[PDB]
Amino acid sequence: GAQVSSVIKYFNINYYKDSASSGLSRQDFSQDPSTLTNPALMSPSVEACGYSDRQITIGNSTITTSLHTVLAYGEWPTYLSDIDATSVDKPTHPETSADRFYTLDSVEWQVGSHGWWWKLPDALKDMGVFGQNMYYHSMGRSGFIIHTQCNATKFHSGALIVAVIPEHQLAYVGGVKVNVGYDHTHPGQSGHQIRGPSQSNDRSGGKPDEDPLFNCNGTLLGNITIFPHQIINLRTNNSSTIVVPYINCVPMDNMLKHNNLSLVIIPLVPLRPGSSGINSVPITVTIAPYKSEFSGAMEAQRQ
Amino acid sequence: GAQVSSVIKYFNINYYKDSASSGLSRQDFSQDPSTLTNPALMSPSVEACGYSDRQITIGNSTITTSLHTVLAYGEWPTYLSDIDATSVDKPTHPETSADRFYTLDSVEWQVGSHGWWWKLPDALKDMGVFGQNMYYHSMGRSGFIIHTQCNATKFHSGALIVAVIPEHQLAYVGGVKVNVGYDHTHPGQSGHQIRGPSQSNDRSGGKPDEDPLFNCNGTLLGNITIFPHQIINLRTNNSSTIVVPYINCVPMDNMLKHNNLSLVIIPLVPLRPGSSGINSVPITVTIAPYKSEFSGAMEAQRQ
Amino acid sequence: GLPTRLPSGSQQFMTTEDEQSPNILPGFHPSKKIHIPGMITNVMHMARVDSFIPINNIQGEVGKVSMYYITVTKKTVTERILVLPLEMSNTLFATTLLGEVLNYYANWSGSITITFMCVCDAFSTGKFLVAYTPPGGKLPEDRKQAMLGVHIIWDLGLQSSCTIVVPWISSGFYRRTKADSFTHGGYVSLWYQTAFVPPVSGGTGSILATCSACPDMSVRMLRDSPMMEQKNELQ
Amino acid sequence: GLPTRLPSGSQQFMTTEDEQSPNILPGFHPSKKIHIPGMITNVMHMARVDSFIPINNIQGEVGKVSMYYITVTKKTVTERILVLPLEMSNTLFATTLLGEVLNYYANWSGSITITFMCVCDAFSTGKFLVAYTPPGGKLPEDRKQAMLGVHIIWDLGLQSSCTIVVPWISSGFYRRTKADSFTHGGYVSLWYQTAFVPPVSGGTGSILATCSACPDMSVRMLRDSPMMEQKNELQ
Amino acid sequence: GLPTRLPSGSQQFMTTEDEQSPNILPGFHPSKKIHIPGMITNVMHMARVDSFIPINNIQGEVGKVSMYYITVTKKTVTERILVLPLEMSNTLFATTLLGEVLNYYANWSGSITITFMCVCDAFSTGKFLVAYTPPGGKLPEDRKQAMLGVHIIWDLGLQSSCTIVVPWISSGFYRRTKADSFTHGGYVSLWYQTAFVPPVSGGTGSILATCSACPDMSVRMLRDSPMMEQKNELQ
Amino acid sequence: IETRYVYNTNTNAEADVEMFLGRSALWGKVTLTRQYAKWEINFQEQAHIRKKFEFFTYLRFDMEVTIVTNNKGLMQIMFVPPGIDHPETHDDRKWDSASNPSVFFQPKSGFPRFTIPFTGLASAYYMFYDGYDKPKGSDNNEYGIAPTNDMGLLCFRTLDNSGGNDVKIYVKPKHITAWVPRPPRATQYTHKYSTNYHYKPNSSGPDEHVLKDRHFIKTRPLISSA
Amino acid sequence: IETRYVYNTNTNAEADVEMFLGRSALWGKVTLTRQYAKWEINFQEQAHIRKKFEFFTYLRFDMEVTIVTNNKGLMQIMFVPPGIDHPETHDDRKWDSASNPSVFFQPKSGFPRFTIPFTGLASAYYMFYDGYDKPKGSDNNEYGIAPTNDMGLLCFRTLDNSGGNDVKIYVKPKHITAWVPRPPRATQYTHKYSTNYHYKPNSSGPDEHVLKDRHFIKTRPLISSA
Amino acid sequence: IETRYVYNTNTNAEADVEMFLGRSALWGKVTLTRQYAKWEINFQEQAHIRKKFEFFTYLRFDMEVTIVTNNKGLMQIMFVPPGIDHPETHDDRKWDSASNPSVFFQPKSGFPRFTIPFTGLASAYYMFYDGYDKPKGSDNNEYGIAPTNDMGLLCFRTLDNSGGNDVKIYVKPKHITAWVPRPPRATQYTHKYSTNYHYKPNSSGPDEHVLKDRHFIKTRPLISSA
Repeated sequence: GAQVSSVIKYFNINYYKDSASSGLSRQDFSQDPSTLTNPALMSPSVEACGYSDRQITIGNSTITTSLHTVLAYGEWPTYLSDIDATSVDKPTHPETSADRFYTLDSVEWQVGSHGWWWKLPDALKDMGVFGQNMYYHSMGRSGFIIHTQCNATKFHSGALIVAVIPEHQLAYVGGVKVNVGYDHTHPGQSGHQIRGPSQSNDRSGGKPDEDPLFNCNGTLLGNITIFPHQIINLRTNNSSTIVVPYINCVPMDNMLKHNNLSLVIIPLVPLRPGSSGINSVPITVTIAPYKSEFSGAMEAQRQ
Repeated sequence: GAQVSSVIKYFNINYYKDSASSGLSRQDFSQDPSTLTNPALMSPSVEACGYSDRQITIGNSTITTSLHTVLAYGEWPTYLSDIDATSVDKPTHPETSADRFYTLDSVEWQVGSHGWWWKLPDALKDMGVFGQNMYYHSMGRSGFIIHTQCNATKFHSGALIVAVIPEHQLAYVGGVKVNVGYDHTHPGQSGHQIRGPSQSNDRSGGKPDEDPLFNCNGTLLGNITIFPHQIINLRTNNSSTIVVPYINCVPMDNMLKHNNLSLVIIPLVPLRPGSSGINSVPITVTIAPYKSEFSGAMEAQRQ
Repeated sequence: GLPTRLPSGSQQFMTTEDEQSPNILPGFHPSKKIHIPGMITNVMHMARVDSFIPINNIQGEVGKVSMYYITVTKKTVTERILVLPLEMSNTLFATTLLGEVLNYYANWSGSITITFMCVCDAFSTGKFLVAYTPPGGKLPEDRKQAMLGVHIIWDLGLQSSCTIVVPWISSGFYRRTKADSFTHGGYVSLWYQTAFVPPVSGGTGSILATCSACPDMSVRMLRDSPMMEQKNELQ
Repeated sequence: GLPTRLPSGSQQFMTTEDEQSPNILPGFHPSKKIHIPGMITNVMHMARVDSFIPINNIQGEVGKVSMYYITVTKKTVTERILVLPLEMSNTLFATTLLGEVLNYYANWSGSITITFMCVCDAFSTGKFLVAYTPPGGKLPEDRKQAMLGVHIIWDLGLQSSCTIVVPWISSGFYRRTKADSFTHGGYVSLWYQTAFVPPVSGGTGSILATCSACPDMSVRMLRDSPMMEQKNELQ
Repeated sequence: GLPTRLPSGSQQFMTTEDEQSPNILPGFHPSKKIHIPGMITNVMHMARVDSFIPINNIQGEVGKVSMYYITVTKKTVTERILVLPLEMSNTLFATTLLGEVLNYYANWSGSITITFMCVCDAFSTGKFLVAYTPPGGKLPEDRKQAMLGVHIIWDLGLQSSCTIVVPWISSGFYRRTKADSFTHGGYVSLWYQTAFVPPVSGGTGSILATCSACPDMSVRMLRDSPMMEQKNELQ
Repeated sequence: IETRYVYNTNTNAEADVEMFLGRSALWGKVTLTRQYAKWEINFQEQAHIRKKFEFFTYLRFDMEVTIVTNNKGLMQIMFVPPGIDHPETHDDRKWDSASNPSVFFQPKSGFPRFTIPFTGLASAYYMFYDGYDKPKGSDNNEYGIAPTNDMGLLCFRTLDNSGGNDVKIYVKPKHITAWVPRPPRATQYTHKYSTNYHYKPNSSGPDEHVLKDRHFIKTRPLISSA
Repeated sequence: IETRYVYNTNTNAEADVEMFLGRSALWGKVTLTRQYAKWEINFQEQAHIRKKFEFFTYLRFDMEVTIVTNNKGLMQIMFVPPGIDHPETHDDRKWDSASNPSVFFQPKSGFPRFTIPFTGLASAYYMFYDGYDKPKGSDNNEYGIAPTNDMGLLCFRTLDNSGGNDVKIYVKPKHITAWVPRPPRATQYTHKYSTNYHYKPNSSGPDEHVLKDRHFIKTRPLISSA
Repeated sequence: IETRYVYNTNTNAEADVEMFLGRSALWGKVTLTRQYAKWEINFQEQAHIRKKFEFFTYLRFDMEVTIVTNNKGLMQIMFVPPGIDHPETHDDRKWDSASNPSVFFQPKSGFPRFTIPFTGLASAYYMFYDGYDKPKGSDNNEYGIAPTNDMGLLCFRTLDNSGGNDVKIYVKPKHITAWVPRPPRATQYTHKYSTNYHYKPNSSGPDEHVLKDRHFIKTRPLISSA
């Protein structure tokens, strides 16, 4: 035919001469024989590979905290290099001017606050010379570093879930068949405050789902731990850091149309004041583009 | 059975014992592995193979111009040799008496002139001792050298397409099912002035199609560049030279019945006079039979 | 020519078989395969990831985020705080990454790993008894009968003591995913070792619990998960 | 005898399969194969040959030879002379050797090569800006927005500057032949860099354009070309 | 392609054939095989184990434990105590481990082994003649005609003399399990050599008998045992 | 590759447990009435094949199932692994399963055959089990081997009705390992999963509650006269 | 040639993504009414097979398609690659194609099977795509994976009408490569290509616009009493 | 014997003339009315397959013919080599031929397939021929490729009438060698063996003799606004 170039041998044969005509895929061996965990999942500690790449400072802005950084999918961000790239055109590397920590508007964390989410790169579209390079380039790829920091006292209580969901596709707020609007899934830096669930939530213009339990996409919380995440417990730690590489099928995508990440912050346990009289605490998010690349320069896609 | 005498080997096997019972044809290799362009197409520069064969003089007539000669299908004309030939009978080579430049009747190139075509060898049938050897021989083969020369001033404008179509089969001038007449596709040296298109063009006796855009055969201009061609732009060059080998399935054909080439000259952009007052310019065609062979001598096939 | 025979099961079509098939679209060139972060080669590695158990699922709390946490206060006498009957078909486990990977498979083996996390202030302190009663035992009803099984003392102010590893104690080699009296896997219950002592009287604790597979977990006989149902066509 | 099995897809007849077949007329001796000039082993080498784009296709000009050339004159301010939206399903490209080889294949990749040729007198002179706006950009509407993409300055009196090579700029590895908003390939537009200056006021230029594949062009998934239709039987 | 032929008996389904079959549930991992005492690799080794013959099967005694033993007393003249016509289809043998393994097979060969055991007090004593009359002989009717065949003198107070080995004496190589006049295997009968002398007049003996295969026993042609019948469906 | 010599036949090779139990016998019959049929996999129903497995206390074997149907035109079989709900009718949405293994066949082409490896969960199958699934005080205690396993079930539907309704399931124990030998059964089975031999012939009227052994021992007129 | 040792089975070999998704499941049903049927290739329709692919954000796989039909006598399938017009009826001139691959079969002979290699165009299939095909201000923006690919479509006609009309398309992902794991879906799908779970039961009359989650979590009477 | 390495796929391997033309397409349809059908072998009839061969001036190829029939019970095909008289009806004595190759088949068993090697007589097939068969003054001159060859013809009869009448002939060029490239045809064919594109729509009444090109070029409102 063809072939190709308790233990059972077999003659490898393609009867139809082709790959992909072949049957199902097993694990071969050349000689006789005679795995349990995947550390890439489970969100390693960024020391669980190496710490030489990291006191955290990218591009003229400083973070002082880094054994508790989670390295998403155990992969460190890196430039597209070659041989994985489509175009031969040399990408632009802004480096320290567009790779830096951008701190967003703080959000009050109250009793009854259901959650918040930010889409990335979208949140950064107006931020600095990163947000300029989005519009003037066809494509782009970036890794990010999300530093989420919420400080209360020893009298306060309550926990957050800080998760980064690749390709978080929102559900429409209910009923009929509608695509969520371009504007409601691209909120800007302000992100989206989850105000639901209720039967009274407005349904118009494709508004996204407001239910935090189903992750707005229809999958439970508590399974949200399969993504890169940290749990901020005000009894233990006040802050969070997550290092995400560039996750996508494509080497570079548009960055205006496609949001390849989501930063979701869910008050897993509510905020209870202690003997203190403080009913709400700010949550602040600081995003650093890291190892960002841009190609296909044009006129600003800005309207 | 039989056999015969990302990388997949295969045992070459004819299950039915025969060639042509075999399946589709791939590219074999003897050992493991571990193309983009065809210069024969694209009409090379006759220096793109070799210039030793060429100031251009065949058989007592001189052309002085030869890096801009296009060598049709990157093949230089040559005698039938052997082993590709059917009959063992020794062909006749007239050489310098019948291989020489024959200049045809010039044609006014005007505003509104749609084009011209000449069939070959037909155009040469009355020309010299080449046109004598056609009639006295059963068969024959020849390569040709077409030199098309149109000179205007720096004030004039407009471009021609000089193309050589192997087996250019004309469409009948319209309507019903009719073969174009033997006489209308064998015009002689005068060729055929394309006078159409119109709904008023005469339909009788199998007259050929008069529409230059569809190449008279139903295929667009601008795709006519797949054949050996040159574009004469009066801003740049005044002349053209094309060297065609003998293209045919057969070693030798009749030359009276079968016209294995066509010389088509299309005014791609019209002729505009400048400040000058000259509204029309002659186009002259000079054909040289080259490496011509004749066999099967008989009485003149002349009527 | 060659004397072949076609036995029974020749012209069969079996959903689960393995056979080569002709390629429509021959010579088709697949787009190149780049390096995407996060490759998963086996679906048990999802079961390995901690996931919160909906330990509070009751009339009002189901469908809300409050379904994941239990309230503990200071009490004069020990109480039984929580019971997690150990079944992968039960809403507690079935809805997690562990339980919903294991509901595709008709039976399993190995150790569950249950971690507890208390969300309170820094001044609160507590001692909890986490007890696993093996197969065949009754649910304890009092702490002196719960302590006689596998148990760990989970102390706040450590968070190294949170995780209890449910051991594999079974007669047979595998345990059926769907709860039945023959293979039933036992009970994990939570008790007050001493007390939950708030910084001020009337204080309140909040307890979360996660479950993941141990590296010796194994499953077999893939089947239809009860965790999805299609009652009408999707349009 | 030998236990063979016939799986699914055995007695099938697939148009696109590859199988040996019995030879009717055995011992038949094919006529010898001589050397014919011009052998073509691959149909992409036709796409490599320059072919004129019908850049003027409008109400009156379609169906005539004048459909291949644009008229340029001297103008005081820059204008947008021509726009070639880059699609192989569009009449501009679809009718060439490039586009009509690529309409047999469901998607492609690589660089287009666009050459411009001005037919005028020897005394005319001009500077043209040829700009390719990548995927995702709007059509420029003014020259300052066209220049910010890929562009070349095509100058008469050189004819080495005519050819712009449309680069391959894409997210995915392949681009669909049929225009769609997801893969859309962008726009090649022609502008006046400076002016077209005739030898005498009122002079007129005439511009032709060709398109061919670059050696890194590739195609896949052969299909029915939209470029032929049979509405009644041939007799 | 390859010229195969399908002879007769190709698409057949034969109950007793041997053929490989596709595995539904692929990758299924069988539970491990531990060491269980008592593995039996062949069903003739059950026939090797002694089993009591229901030597008393009569109107009243069938269905009770008393069907296994014969009563012997002191008698002035020899009597024929018992006759065991040698057939594996007969209730005597058919209901034992020997006979009910051999009723699955259509014929047999080798030696039967018949052991007698007398249940009496320690003071009783007796001499018994155990005689096997070969195929073709009549049942003896008196001891002088029984002694002329194979015989052993079974004496109490030894219990090394109990076992008589029925020899294999046959024309053909195999004997049909179902009794027929052609292959019939003969008769084992029990007689009083001297007497059964009790310790006190009126004493009573009780005799049991077992049967097992000898190591040279062989069987062939597996069939439906007459020893099971299903007259109505099991629900 | 390897040439694996065995023999033609040996003396008692008829009698080894592999050949003794290694014939494909009918383990159950169902009918396609309504175009649907269902059979829970067991050997308890057929008394002859049940008697042979019960020479042994424990068996470990693969089984291959062969479906002999007089219907035509097309059929589907679905092997439903334990612990879920099987399709209750034809045209049931549960006949669409991403996972549950199923086998399509056209009965006029051939007889479908597949293999179910050893599922026993215990390292061997209990032919006889002396114990209960639930503890002492439990209200409903199943006694015997019924709780110890379930071998699945086979759901049958017919996409083209055509011919007869009668399905027959023949399975062949293969790769058998048998352990503790037992006495052959002397009495006709009166139930499934139950070892009780008392028949209870009648129901409705008088002379009820007299019940029979139905054994295979038959008498002879005289000892010593045989 | 090469002898390629593997194993019989390993422990979790049931659970590797190749075996997990490597079963052939039904991706759609069509009916031959008028002798013509058409199906756009997608896994979005069947909720069970859709839920399994959606453990993963990205998949790269070949697929083999198996057509189970209760019709008879002859049939044609035409795989129409993207970007052209498919035959709209039987007796359509577009069933004559020099190029579009098609497969003839006689349903009573066997089940036709072919393979469609990975067409993804992106280097993997998007199970979930968070972005739009058209730019910002564009009037009609498709959200999700609908623009990201099309796997073609399958046109069916019947040359000899004969039997039933019901076609079933079973496809098996093979050569699977799965990338970013996701939470299993907790809720019943209410649409195709859309991730929204709100059901909207009613239409015509009053008590409209109350809509349901349809999740799989069920309660218990008391914590601690379980 | 020889192990013959090739590749899986190369980049443009879709586009090489062997794969471009190497698909089996329909070259003609006939009907069995009267139980007899006849087809002269040509590619001129089907415009799509005709357009692909006409990228090239000369082709040299084998062809394999596959007959897809909805009839049943038995059939005969007779390949009639040039220069003799074919059977004009069923029950014609000329269906008994010591020499003319013929193929019997039963349409419900499989699809018959055979191969016709290169018969071209010229060393390649003329796709376009610019010359005449007869000399100058001859009264009836066939122009084009019609005299240059004949590939034979296929006669069909049906011995058992049974089912439908519709025969379809799919042939696959194999072992292709193509030579002089030509422009793709821009216009819909109006005839066989003729290269003329003028349609002449009407016949009977007024407004006759206006005729159409039927080209594929379509317009745009403005240059520069595209």
